[PDB]
Amino acid sequence: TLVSDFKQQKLEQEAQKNWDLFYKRNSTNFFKDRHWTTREFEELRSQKLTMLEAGCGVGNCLFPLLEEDPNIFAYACDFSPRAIEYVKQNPLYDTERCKVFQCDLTKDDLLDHVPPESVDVVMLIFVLSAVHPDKMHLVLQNIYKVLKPGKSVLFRDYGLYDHAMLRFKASSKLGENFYVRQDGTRSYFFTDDFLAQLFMDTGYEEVVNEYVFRETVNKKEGLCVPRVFLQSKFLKPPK
Amino acid sequence: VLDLDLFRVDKGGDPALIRETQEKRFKDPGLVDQLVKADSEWRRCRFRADNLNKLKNLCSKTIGEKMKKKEPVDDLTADALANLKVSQIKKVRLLIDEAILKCDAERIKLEAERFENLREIGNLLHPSVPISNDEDVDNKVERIWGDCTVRKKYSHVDLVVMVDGFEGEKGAVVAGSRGYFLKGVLVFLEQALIQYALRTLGSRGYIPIYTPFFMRKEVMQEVAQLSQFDEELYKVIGKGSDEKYLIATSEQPIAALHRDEWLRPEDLPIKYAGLSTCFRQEVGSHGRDTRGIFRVHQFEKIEQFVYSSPHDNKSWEMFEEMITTAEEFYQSLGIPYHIVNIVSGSLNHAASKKLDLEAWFPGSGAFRELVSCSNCTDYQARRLRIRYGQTKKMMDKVEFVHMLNATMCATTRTICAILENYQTEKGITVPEKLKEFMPPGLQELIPFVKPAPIE
Amino acid sequence: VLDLDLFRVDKGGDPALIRETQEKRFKDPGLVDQLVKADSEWRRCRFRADNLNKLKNLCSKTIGEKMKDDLTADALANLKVSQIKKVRLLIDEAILKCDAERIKLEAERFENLREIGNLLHPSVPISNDEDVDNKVERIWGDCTVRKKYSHVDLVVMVDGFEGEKGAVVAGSRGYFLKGVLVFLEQALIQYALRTLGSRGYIPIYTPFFMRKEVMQEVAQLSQFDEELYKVIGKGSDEKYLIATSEQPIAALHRDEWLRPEDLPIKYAGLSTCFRQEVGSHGRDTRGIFRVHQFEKIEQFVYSSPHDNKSWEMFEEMITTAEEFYQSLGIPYHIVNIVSGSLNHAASKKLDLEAWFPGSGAFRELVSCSNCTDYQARRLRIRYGQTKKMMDKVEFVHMLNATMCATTRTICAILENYQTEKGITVPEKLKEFMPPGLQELIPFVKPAP
RNA sequence: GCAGUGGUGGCCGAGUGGUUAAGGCGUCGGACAUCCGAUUCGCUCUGCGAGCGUGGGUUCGAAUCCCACCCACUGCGC
RNA sequence: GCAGUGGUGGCCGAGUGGUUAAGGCGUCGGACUUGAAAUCCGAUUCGCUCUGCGAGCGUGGGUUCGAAUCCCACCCACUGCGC
Ligand SMILES: Nc1ncnc2c1ncn2[C@@H]1O[C@H](CSCC[C@H](N)C(=O)O)[C@@H](O)[C@H]1O
Ligand SMILES: [Mg+2]
Ligand SMILES: [Mg+2]
Ligand SMILES: [Mg+2]
Ligand SMILES: [Mg+2]
Ligand SMILES: [Mg+2]
Ligand SMILES: [Mg+2]
Repeated sequence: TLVSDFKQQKLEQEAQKNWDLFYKRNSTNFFKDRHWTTREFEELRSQKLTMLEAGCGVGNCLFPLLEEDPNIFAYACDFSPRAIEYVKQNPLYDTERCKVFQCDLTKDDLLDHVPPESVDVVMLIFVLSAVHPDKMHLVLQNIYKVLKPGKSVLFRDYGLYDHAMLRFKASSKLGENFYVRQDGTRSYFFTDDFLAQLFMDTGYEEVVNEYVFRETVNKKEGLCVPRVFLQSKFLKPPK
Repeated sequence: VLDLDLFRVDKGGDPALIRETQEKRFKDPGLVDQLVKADSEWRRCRFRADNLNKLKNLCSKTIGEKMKKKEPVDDLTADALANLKVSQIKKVRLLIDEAILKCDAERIKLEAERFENLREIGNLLHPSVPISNDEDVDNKVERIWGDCTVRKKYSHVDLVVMVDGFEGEKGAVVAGSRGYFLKGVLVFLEQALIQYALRTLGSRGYIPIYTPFFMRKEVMQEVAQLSQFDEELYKVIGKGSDEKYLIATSEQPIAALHRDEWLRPEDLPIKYAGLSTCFRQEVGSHGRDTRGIFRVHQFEKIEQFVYSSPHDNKSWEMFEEMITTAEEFYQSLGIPYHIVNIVSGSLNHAASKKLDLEAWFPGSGAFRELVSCSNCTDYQARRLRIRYGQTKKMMDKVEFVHMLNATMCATTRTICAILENYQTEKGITVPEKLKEFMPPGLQELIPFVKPAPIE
Repeated sequence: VLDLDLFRVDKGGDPALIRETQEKRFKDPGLVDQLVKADSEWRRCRFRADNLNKLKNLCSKTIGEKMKDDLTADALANLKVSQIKKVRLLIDEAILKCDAERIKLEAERFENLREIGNLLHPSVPISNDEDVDNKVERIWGDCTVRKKYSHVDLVVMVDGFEGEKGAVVAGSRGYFLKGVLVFLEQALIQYALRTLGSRGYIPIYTPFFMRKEVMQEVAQLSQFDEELYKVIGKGSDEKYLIATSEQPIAALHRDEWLRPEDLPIKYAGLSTCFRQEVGSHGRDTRGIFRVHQFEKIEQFVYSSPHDNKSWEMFEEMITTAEEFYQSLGIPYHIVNIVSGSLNHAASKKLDLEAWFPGSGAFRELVSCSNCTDYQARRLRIRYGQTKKMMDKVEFVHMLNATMCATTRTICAILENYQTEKGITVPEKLKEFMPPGLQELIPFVKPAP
């Protein structure tokens, strides 16, 4: 049935290694820059807005919004050293606007690099699906302490019944809505209820949490397919 | 052989399960423990040999660089060697050579020992196998077809002579114990059986294939067992010397047909109807009704052979399909039989399960095995390196195909069954499905032309 | 082996004919003189041994009667028993020496005799170069037409041949035959067996290996080293794989007295043959043309040695083969093989060589041979059932002829029936082919 | 594969340490459906020699007693 | 069976004593792109204590610090012979 229970333990203990070898084999050429960020969230629109990018990758999510709006300071978090080195070697990088640092969002703590209750917006774009479902609230609590008590957290990631979930063969299933790719990285497909009751258990307040529907079409192969991402915004209670 | 990672417990393995299986087969446990210790030692020896090879490589690279930059004249590191004259690095290379040689001897010994322990551990058992060691008592009868209690006058040992189709004494003069000439009406009947079986299997989608009868030793080792390869196979010798062995079944060359290949999953259920002459050296007589042409040294056999996908329980559905094909063959021939599930202690090492079709011999009053259908899973494909996909994945290990085989028709034994079941007082009635393939005049009856040797 | 009375002027023989035949076969005429000297010495040795044995038996009879070397029975009875034992010791020494000499002479004579060939039939072309002097006797069909592919490409185009994997499994020349070509080979066997069975032949499936003590009597020394595989059992037996089913069929009646009434005894041998020599002579000899293992259907006849009946049967056998190949539509010519390229047993040989239009050559498909009593007297297969007093026995005549070697006949069929879309099935094999293969064997691969 | 008994002539059958391998039954020929003769190999042929599964041994002497192998049959293994 | 030339990865095909076994072709998965893809990014022999190191160029050996490259044997092909 599911993947061997021994193998799932090897996947959990080698999560950082699997992401590091991904950046080794694929360099910065796999993912593409996300220019839809500023438009999608009512924040990030056009003073000194300090931001934390949890799971920054090689950029692709902060460099666009950072060359767009020129009064944003950014913290960058990633547990893979290769991704950090790629972010630093980017020609668009300057220390006066970015502060990149490695931090395993489940084991390490964010206060060792960012000041408490300082960040006004933190982004979770396709980062939480790579974390084991039983260590996600760890990440939510780790980022709960650096958020300004009126600030918020922005989240887009895979949702239930997306096509990518359906392409996976049965030999790639770790559990309910929990799969693994050929390269070792994993994918959890969230539901609105699961994410809601995962954010509520760590002290957040739901604002918007609803699915976003798209489609993928390759004209040459004439392939058009449905896609289901879950977008949301949670807010830290004022008082 | 089994997958070595089934014994590594640091991987996802479990040698306790191999111990349980080795007990259920009534073989020697503790072979598993010898294997585990030999393998755990071989892994450390391999680590050490790789490290010695790395040091030798690094010495050679440094020497080459010193030479091409025109130089004036084992905790080693890259920078450490970069500070030595060429003569000193060669002095180090000599120590590396000695260590490498002794480690290589130790590693070859450990490899041979681990392998001779591994080749004597049997395949995992299907949970349907009856756990036992008494074949006569616990062999489970699954199905019965026809009337398996009727009695008739003559046994095949008399019937082959009353039709004048058998020459035993002259055969033993020509070939020796058990040699025989088949002649007259029984050559036509054997050919009719071959035509009928090939046509049936071809209509089912099997590819008829006529195999070579000499297999080389290098290839026969990978498809045979120790005991068989030792005392059951004839050895052929030409001019020179001679490593060739007469095949004991067509399943052996057909298994080596896709040897060392990456088979596309599409077209994976390849079905082969092998046709060859088989040469078996063991012929023991347990009474009179096992003589004649029943147990002989040479005979033609038609075999089913299927390479299958290892996923989705497909090889077990294929197993049922193959036994059903043989069943329908013998039902169209009108021969009564029962199906028996063989006990754990009687399976060979490769089989996870084995079914046998045992035909009722009314003139002998016995059940005799005609068909033998086995599912050997990936035990042999792993040895022959017959991979299931064309592409190897990034991290996953290679998967192997399952290989099933099943006798369709051994001609001598089936002739004996037909003779015993179709005898009348005037001759042998020809089965309705074989009348197409018989000559005119031999399409209704094979007449008795000699008296019974017992009478 | 020839009758030893042919070399004895005392009997109604003479070795001059044997010398002239050894010359016609372009063999050594000097073997005959060595044989004659060995035989003339052996007769003396045998006479002396018989006289010594006679004296020994008389000594024993005298001792036995009394208990209950010019020595007459009377001159021996007037002695004590100890004296007779001394005489017996003398006789034993003499007998030992004489038996040593006689065994040496017998071995020498049989060595020189197994290398002298059968007498020749006056029709045999006397020459040594086969390619110019082989007398073509009759033509059938169109032996000049030419077509596109040779069999080496056709067996692959129909997907019925696996040479590379066969050479991995079995080695040089090993092969798998698959698919449509297995059905075609089986159809050929069925058609040949029914053709021969309608003519009065008895089908016979033979053992594939033979004890060495029996194989010596049907084969030559050249064959064992050069062409016979050796089978090894357990405990290290001495069996050989047969090179042709004529060898076991010949030994089927060894040491028998056949009734003259049943003598045209005709057998249709069916077996697998194993040859070691597969040497190649270009591309058109590759494929399944010269292989180590192939099925063959044979004609074997035991005949009366009287009234020219053996030669009438010889003509009948070659006519049976010719009709088989005319009904298949294979063009051929019949060739009278020259005396230089005859085996020792044959007194005349006719080959049927078929035209290969894709290869542009004649290839031998049938070989018909009349060995007269060469092998019958070595196997002791005797003509009459009763022996006359003071009259030597006569042995039967033995003839063998290939009916169909299946691989070569498949090659000839493929080359002669190829079209642009596949191979047309010969009209006579359609009833023995599976449905779907009764009009055309389709091409499914490109030509290499 | 081992552990029990076996192996006679064209066939079957006697055969005991001293045969003409008896008797039959075939078959061939001759005499007229009976009778007679012949009916393994060799030789310098009207007699001698050899051959009793095949080889050897013991004995003056072996078809006969001993052994090995081969092939059967009866039980085991498989 | 001789007396010549040859044998590279799933396939083709480079390879020059210091490869990363090039380039293709085939196959297989991953895709998060709002500037989505009539495509992009990769993987693709074996082994080990796996971000690396080791082995592997028909198979075995030799020479060399170092060989897929040079030598030998065997095996299997092709070209000429014997048969
Ligand atoms: N538990 C964890 N702690 C910190 N980073 C993690 C993490 N789990 C996964 N990641 C990082 O999250 C990244 C997801 S790839 C997505 C990158 C980014 N969201 C973008 O839009 O480009 C990976 O690079 C991985 O390194
Ligand atoms: Mg007898
Ligand atoms: Mg008598
Ligand atoms: Mg004897
Ligand atoms: Mg290649
Ligand atoms: Mg490449
Ligand atoms: Mg090599």
